[PDB]
Formats: sequence, structure tokens, C-alpha cells
Amino acid sequence: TTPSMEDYIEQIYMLIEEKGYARVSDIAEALAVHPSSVTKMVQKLDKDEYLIGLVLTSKGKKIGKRLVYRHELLEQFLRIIGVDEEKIYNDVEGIEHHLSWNSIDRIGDLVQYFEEDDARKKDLKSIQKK
Amino acid sequence: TTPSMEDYIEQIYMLIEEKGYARVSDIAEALAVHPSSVTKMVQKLDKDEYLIGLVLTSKGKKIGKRLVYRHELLEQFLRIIGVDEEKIYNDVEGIEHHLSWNSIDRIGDLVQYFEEDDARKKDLKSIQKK
Ligand SMILES: [Mn+2]
Ligand SMILES: [Mn+2]
Ligand SMILES: [Mn+2]
Ligand SMILES: [Mn+2]
Repeated sequence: TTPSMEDYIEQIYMLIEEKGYARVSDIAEALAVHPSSVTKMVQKLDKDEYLIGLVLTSKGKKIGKRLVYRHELLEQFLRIIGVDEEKIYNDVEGIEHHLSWNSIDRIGDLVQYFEEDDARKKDLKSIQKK
Repeated sequence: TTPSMEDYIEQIYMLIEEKGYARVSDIAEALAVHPSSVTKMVQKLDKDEYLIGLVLTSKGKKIGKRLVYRHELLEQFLRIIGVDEEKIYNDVEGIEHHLSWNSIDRIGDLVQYFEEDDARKKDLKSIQKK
């Protein structure tokens, strides 16, 4: 659909999960945008049936859950392959909305690959040493 | 060094390697943008000393070479993990300029990990089957 719209749904979903609701102020503060800009996006999200304070439609909820899943999987992926922890978040934030579901699912299989045998993680770590 | 600037340097570097030179028209066609947009960017890259008959400076060449390496490595990464070939290019294009060097290097180690022992690739493929 749209990276910005997705980023908003992701943030709105997280806020609802964290607080039980999503205030415009909290959205604007989390995205570091002006509250007026949030107002415009919300009205658009409303028109597109992602939501109706504000409440997500089942359509918006399904997307939010997917976006959180993708963010979490990507952090786990970068963490597993050894990226410095402090750099993981910004990298995930910048690539998460530009990956196809095919890539996401293959990354999921990759994470599973390393999780079923610690020897694989060690072998990968050895390569980093080289 | 914005993502847009990097994408232009990447394209300019590729055109020079492919044809021996980079015409505004070819850059405009490759990026699917208006020539005025290209001109504005080129003037900016000139001001920032990446280029000067578009000719890259050593600064621009170093970056261009890195960007091509990164693009190729990212395609190999998605390829190795099983992403459908047809979807690889668009994914790489959208994430390549949003990954830290730390992530790129660890992805490089990951690619090396699979390339050095095909048994690892087979094991990864078995998981995709589950
Ligand atoms: Mn996001
Ligand atoms: Mn995220
Ligand atoms: Mn690019
Ligand atoms: Mn590229």
C-alpha cells in the first residue's frame, strides 16, 4: 500500500497495544511529526477503512499485527547475524516497509535455521572472526 | 550523502562502467525521472565534490564502487536464502540505501557462510520445506 501509511498503522497498533489507545499527541510524538500532519493521515486511514479515540478496523489490526511481526523478525535477523545492537533499530526502521513478503518469509526461515542448531551460530561467528 | 544522492551515484557509476560515460538522458531514463530532476541532483553532486561529460571524482568513484558491491551482495543474499529471483531486484533497490555498513558486512559474512559449504545451503533449503 504505502510505506508512510504502514508506518502509521504500525505505530498506532503499538500504541493501542502499549496503552490501550492511540492519542494524536502520542502518535505525533512517536513519529516525530507535527500533530496536524497526523490529523491528515488519520483522516486518510479512515477513508481507506483502516480505522474509525481512534480505533483500528479488523483490516487495520491485521496489518498492524503483521507490521509488528515483521519489525520484530528483522531485529532478530540482524541480531542473529551479529549486527551491533545499537544499530539494529534504525536499520530495521528503514528497510522493513521495502521488503516483499517473499523476502520476509525467507528471512524467517533463515532465523529458524540458526535457531535449531547453535553450532550454526558458532560457525557463522567464526567466519566473522576470519 | 542522502539515499537519493547515493542512488544517483550508483546509477552514474554503473553507466560509466557500462558505456564508458554517463549522459543526463541515460540517467534520466534509467531512473525514470525528468531531466530537470537529474540536472538539479548532478549540480548538487558537483557542489559536494562527487563529480564534475559527467565525470566522477575519486570521492564519487569510491562511493560508486561501494554501492555496486552492496547492490550485488544484497541480491546474492536474497538469492541464497531462496527469494524468488523475480522479486529480488525491487527489494534490493528499496533497502540498499537504508542499511548500516555494519549490517552490510555481517550480511557479507552470512553470504560467505553459505558459499563456503553447500551442505549449509541444503540444510537451509530443508527448513523451507517444513
Ligand atoms: Mn515502521
Ligand atoms: Mn518498525
Ligand atoms: Mn540504489
Ligand atoms: Mn541498486
